[PDB]
Amino acid sequence: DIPREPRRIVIHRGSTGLGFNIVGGEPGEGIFISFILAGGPADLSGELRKGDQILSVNGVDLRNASHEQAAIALKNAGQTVTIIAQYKPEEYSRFEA
Repeated sequence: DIPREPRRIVIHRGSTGLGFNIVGGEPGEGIFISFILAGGPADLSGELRKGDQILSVNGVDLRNASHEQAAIALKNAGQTVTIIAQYKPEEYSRFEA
């Protein structure tokens, strides 16, 4: 199974951006991966999972980021991005209808 400790992942921005969607809310609710595009930069890696919490991007802490703050940071992270992710499906589940 997938590790539950934080994991360092590197994504190369492409035509589809980073190739995943995030869900979140107000600061403190957390930033979670809600969708990964097949064949996109985040699938290619085989490392990221729906339900991963994004703890940081290129050293920018996103633990208490709002959805809007995380979206900005991800878009301004550049062409190559270091994501530190931690698999948290139980916390992610509350966002998924």
